[PDB]
Amino acid sequence: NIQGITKPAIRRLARRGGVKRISGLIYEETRGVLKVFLENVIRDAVTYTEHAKRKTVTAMDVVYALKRQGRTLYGFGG
Amino acid sequence: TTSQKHRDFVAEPMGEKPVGSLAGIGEVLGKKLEERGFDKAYVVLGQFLVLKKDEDLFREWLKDTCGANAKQSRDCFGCLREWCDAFL
Amino acid sequence: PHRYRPGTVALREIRRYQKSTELLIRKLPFQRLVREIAQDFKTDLRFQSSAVMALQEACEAYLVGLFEDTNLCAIHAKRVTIMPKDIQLARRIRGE
Amino acid sequence: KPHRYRPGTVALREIRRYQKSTELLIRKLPFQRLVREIAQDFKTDLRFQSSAVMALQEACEAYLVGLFEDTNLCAIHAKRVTIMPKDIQLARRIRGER
DNA sequence: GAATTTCGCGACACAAGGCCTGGATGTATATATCTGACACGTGCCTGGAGACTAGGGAGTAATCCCCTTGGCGGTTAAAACGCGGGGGACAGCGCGTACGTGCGTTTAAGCGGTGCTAGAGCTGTCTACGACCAATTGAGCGGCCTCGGCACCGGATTCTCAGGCCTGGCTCGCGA
DNA sequence: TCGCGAGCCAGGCCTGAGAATCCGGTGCCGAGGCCGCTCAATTGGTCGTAGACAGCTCTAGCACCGCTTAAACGCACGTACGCGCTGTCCCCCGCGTTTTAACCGCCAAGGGGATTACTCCCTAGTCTCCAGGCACGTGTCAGATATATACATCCAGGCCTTGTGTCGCGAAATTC
Repeated sequence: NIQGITKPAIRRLARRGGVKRISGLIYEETRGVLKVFLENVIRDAVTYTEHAKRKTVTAMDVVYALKRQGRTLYGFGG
Repeated sequence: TTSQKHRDFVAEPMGEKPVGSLAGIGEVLGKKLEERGFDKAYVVLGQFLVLKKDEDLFREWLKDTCGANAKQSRDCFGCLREWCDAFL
Repeated sequence: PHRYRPGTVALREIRRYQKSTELLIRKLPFQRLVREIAQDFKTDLRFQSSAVMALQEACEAYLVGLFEDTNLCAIHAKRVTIMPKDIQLARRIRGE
Repeated sequence: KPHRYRPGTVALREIRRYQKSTELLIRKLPFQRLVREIAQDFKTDLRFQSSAVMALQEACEAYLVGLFEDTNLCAIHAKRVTIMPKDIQLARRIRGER
């Protein structure tokens, strides 16, 4: 489903970042990068959840998974 | 880039040009190739064609036949390839 | 007909998106992606909705920061178009 | 006739030599005086254990070496071989130190 | 037809690139010396270990309900695709200045020894200070209401990119 | 080189199409207030002890001195590479049309999150014992340091080769 990150969506994300002209090989690279980052967040979220003997990955677990890697997230705390 | 003799050879069909007219071939190498038996330009052309236009094989055969070095073989191969591309 | 030279529509889009704040990835494709990735670690996981919202906010912010740094790299090399080599350099310097 | 290497080879010899050794690369006394000078801006009359100054120097050298590795990657990115102040500023700005 | 002279041929010479060969240099390698830093033995003493107890924290079931998953029907906004084109990426070339290279000179870092005293470090006293517990009460959280700041929608008014046309100067080209 | 015809490009005037913004209206639902409650903060007393303070010891941080030489410094010189510029081409961008599946509201089921009660066993706490590991002293060999030696490597000089330019002389054209 990684092809779900539609090319116009990545174009919009770049537009937000101040990019003006985008190459063509960029899209596959961004999908790869997003796959890696999502793996590295969901692994810790799932580990936290498996620890507390729950089957629901609540919001605080995702906030903590981020908070470990240095990308503190506000607004869902919680 | 390209020697004048190379341009003169590639411009027109070889016909009956002596082997010494080839780019990268002087008097000594021309004499040696004549002594081996290759006494005409088209003979070298046919030998080049037999090797199916392979650069390494052509240069190695030329080196082993008369003692040509990298520059001479490179020039002769380039001239022959261009002649093929222009007439063949 | 009336048609802008390329580059100006890019600037209008840049200002429009830097003015607003809504999400830039359609929600359902991202939700199915999240479930697909989590399907390899635990099999029967049910995500709270707000958890997926937070995951999406984090991913968008990370990608926006990444493209900011990539754009700095691209302008460094006297270009205007980013390339995979730009992104690879940005991630290499950042420490990953 | 004189022996004189082409510009570029002595650089590579120095690169190999300094990547094979481990000794400190900044002379000790200038750095010690610099450390004391900076410290006097905050609170006067401080005394430094010698091991503390050594630790500070190790940290500074490692930081500068890392900075120059990343700056060199940035410079090679721009299809050059020289590193320039804009290279250092870009490396720092990406790293997030500024 | 003969003499002479202009265009082309071979000897003479030169220039550029490649292959062969060698010296100076630095690196690897083997052999010797020596010394101080790592490995080992030993006393002791403080921290680890064994027994036993009390109680509170976590396990586990029971129970409620909430909120997550699944599915459906409409409706669009948004994705997917294609095509024309223009501007950006990229290679290539030339220059000049700025950085590498080396050598003589200065300079101040580094090593050695000494002098000292300010302050880290350890110990003794004991007093102010924070834990703990009982009673108590008012500050703050849960729930309900309302109404107005703002989202939404429509409609003007100004702003902005683009281009088309005209004016103007510039340039090209043939003959005197 | 100028006269003069003609066209190509540079720049401004002007307008249009589309976007951004300002203005007004409606409605709507979320923020701000109000009440009931209940439990967490407050206050008072006691008591054990953490650490503030005073004092002594002795270590090491600081300052100084002199000597030697490693390294920094300044200068000159060469070249190579960063920057500027141009030409090429291809491939993202802008737009229109078609397709598709995201979004929204509604439904319903039940998986599991959260809460509470009872139970029991795991751990903090204390005492008593004892040996594992720390501080100290002592030996020896691994690596530091030197020395010479052998060899890989860098870079320049030398010689072979091809390509080319050129001038006296052969071959052919021309006039008398």
